[PDB]
Amino acid sequence: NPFQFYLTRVSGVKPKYNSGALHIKDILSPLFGTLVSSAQFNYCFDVDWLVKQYPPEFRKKPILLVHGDKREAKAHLHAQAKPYENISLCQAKLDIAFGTHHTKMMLLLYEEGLRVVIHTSNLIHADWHQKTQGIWLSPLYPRIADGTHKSGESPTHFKADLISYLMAYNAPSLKEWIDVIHKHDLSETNVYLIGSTPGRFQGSQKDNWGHFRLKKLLKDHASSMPNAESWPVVGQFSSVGSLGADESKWLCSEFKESMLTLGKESSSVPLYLIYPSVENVRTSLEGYPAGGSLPYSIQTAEKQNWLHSYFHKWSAETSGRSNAMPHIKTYMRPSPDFSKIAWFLVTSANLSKAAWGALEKNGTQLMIRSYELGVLFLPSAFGLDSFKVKQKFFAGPMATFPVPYDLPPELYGSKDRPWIWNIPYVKAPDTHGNMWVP
Ligand SMILES: O=C(O)c1ccc(O)cc1C(=O)O
Repeated sequence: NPFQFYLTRVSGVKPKYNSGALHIKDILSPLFGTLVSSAQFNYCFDVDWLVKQYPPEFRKKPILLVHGDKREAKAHLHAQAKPYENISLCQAKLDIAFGTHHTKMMLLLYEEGLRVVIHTSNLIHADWHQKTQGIWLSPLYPRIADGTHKSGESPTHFKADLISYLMAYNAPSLKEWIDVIHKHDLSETNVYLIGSTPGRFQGSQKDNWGHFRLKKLLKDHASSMPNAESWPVVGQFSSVGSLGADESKWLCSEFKESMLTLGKESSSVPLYLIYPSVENVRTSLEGYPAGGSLPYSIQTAEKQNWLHSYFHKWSAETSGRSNAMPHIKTYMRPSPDFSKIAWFLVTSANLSKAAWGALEKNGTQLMIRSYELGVLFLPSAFGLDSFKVKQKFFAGPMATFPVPYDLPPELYGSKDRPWIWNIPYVKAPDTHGNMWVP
């Protein structure tokens, strides 16, 4: 396959559904490269667990943890890492209120080259145990010979775009990683980087981040087709922010408008949102505790009941993962019969203004609160006009894209409700015999 899109291993499915899945121990194994140094960008860390996922022979190599924690949370993380002399920390600045450092990325420096991993899992045992999570694995990027002058750039501009994402942190430990990237040849990269960083962006900088970045890429590198109004938009996520009092405030006015962009020329496009119902969570492998990782609060949800009419159940028979609750986030543009897709994005970004950005100042400024990162698969980057959807995720032309959940998505039934993490569920017990009492 040219796509290098993987799911994490799930404990408890049949082996056919983990063949070709990856555990973090697989990603860090010597088979992938002889580790010299690594950076772990993430939100939540269990440092004792994390160090045990590195091969024993690599556990004293330098590790940088890039995080957004402040105050006592920051102290707790520093205390976690203090027993390991080889671990350094970088606190990502979060100068806009209510922002978070959501990006999940590994930079892996080897004796043989460099690898970039952009994924959706926190660095804790539960996120790699029984959840549906996504991974993009870069090629092994070779080092550019000293004295040779070449860009090392790909047709998707991935090298410059990753460096630009890292520059936005303004962090000395990440300048070191920028210099590493400069020294390597990333020209084989076939995906586009889509990042979010905190700030208020106007003018040309508007197109650099969030949903304006997506719009720019779809305008420049995708083509509109006849009856494009009939190609749905699908969004799939583990968390929902406050979107406003109705769909015109943000969801269908600027977010959907960016998502439905195709090509450079001048809406009834169906929008499917996939988010676990209470019943999805209750009957999951984890049971109700899976809902601790689906943080939709009742305070938010009661202000936007209009949104839930867009919601579709989690279903993933194609990958044997209907009972492995999603922490992956994906967005895509399928054809009216869901047999093709015009593009596919895997990202850390949930359905929220903080992650994707919201226009301010009479439409002239895009304000983003958080750090996010994903990669975009465009057919043009593979010499194609569209991607065929793979019918079975782990089945046997390699130019069909592995969509990890079922199409078409299934609308909530009348008795279904979106999972809301901070109210009780005491009507029916979960797969472990328990209720949910927050
Ligand atoms: O796992 C995360 O990085 C995360 C952190 C805080 C949230 O409120 C939501 C999420 C999520 O991605 O679901």
